[PDB]
Amino acid sequence: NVQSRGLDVAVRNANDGISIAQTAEGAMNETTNILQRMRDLSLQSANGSNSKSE
Amino acid sequence: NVQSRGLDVAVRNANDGISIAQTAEGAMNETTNILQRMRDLSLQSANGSNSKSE
Repeated sequence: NVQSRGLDVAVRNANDGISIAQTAEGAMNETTNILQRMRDLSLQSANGSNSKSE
Repeated sequence: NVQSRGLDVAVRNANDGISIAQTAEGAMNETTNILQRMRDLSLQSANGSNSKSE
C-alpha cells in the first residue's frame, strides 16, 4: 500500500516534469522561429544591391 | 473450587490484557496512516518542479 501510494505520487511527479519540459520546448519553438527570421534578414542585408539606408 | 474461581478471574485478566493490547493497536493504526501521508508529501516535495513556496 505504501508502494502503491508512492507510485501514484511518482506518476504525478513524472507528469509535472513532463509539463516543465513541455513549456520549455514550446518557448524554444519561438526562439527557433525568431532566429530563422534573423537569418533571412541577414542574407537579405548581405546583398550588394542594398545601400546603407536599407 | 479455588481453581475454578481462579480460572474465572484468569479469563478476566486475559480479557483485560486483550483490551489494552487492542486499544494500543488501534492507536498505532492511525500512526501508520499519518506516517504514510507524511511519506506521500515527502515524495511530492522531493520533485524538482516545486519551488520554495510549495
